[PDB]
Amino acid sequence: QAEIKIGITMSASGPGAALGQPQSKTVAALPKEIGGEKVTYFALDDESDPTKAAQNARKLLSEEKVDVLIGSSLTPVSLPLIDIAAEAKTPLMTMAAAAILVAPMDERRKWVYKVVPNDDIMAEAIGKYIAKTGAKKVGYIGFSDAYGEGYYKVLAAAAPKLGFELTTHEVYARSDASVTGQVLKIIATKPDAVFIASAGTPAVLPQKALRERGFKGAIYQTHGVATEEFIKLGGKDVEGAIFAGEAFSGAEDMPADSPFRKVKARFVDAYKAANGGAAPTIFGVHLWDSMTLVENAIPAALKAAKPGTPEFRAAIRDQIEKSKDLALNNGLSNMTPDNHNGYDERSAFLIEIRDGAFRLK
Ligand SMILES: O=C(O)C(=O)c1ccccc1
Repeated sequence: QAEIKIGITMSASGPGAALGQPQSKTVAALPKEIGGEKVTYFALDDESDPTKAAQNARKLLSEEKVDVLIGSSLTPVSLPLIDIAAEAKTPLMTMAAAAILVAPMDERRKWVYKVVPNDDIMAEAIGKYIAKTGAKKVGYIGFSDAYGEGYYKVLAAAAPKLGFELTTHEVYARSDASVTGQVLKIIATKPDAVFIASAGTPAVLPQKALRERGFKGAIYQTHGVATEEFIKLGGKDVEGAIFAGEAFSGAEDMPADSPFRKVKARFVDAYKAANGGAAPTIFGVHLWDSMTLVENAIPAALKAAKPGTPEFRAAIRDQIEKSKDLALNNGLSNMTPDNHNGYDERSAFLIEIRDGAFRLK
């Protein structure tokens, strides 16, 4: 009989690498037995490319007949996987951020779960903070994709009532070498602050370009930057950046017995043991937390059916939907039939880069 099989596609190369590489390194830390059954992981790089991710998913689903699919790392790469997983009646744990991946619910997103808090929650929280600082004019640059646009649309809708105006809607593609034209346009609007909607190492470019061209005001980013690689590459230019993000990023500033510190230690300890003592970045935890949900669902699913059958996959899908009051590294998660993300505003923590580390603001 087939053991439990988990397929993973992640953006281990391409402009998503700072997200997918940590995920690739987390695979070796994942549990090799659950509910008394062996678990085998099949991990594939999708190169930050939606076409390759779809190919990976179809191979994992049709050839390996995986019980659960996990991925991808990025929103554009993950979007096509929704239909593929639903058609295959296989749960998909996406590791990307945009709300559209699971919300609003529909007959396909019934098959999809999402541990990273929906970007609209984060956008609302950062918008409120920006308003509180007294900023009245806020520049904007973000990725020309559904991740970036999810930030722009929520900020733009909230701006009027918050009491500031978005002075631009500049965009760039993740691999672009330059954003000089966009940054010059932003600077010409003489804003009080600038918002950047980006992720991974590409997020450094617009912030450095703004600083190099004389912008001295506040710069806000997103939880796409919550990797120490961003701090290292960005240096003094990213000092002081603020974003709305996850408990994981603020955990060192929470009480010692906080559940968030406990769930972080479990991940960090396992990751270090599998990776020669190297500390993980947050993006690996999106794989880890996804597997927490899957692991929690498997024992009940095993009472219903054997691994490798549609009935087992359906039981996993049914069970994750019932998960309640669960502290993940990503926040306090409560799944429902209509909410396959599981978070509210209590999941949004304001993070600041201070002295080269992520801190609670
Ligand atoms: O969703 C994405 O495209 C993305 O860049 C991201 C940002 C933060 C956490 C997970 C994915």
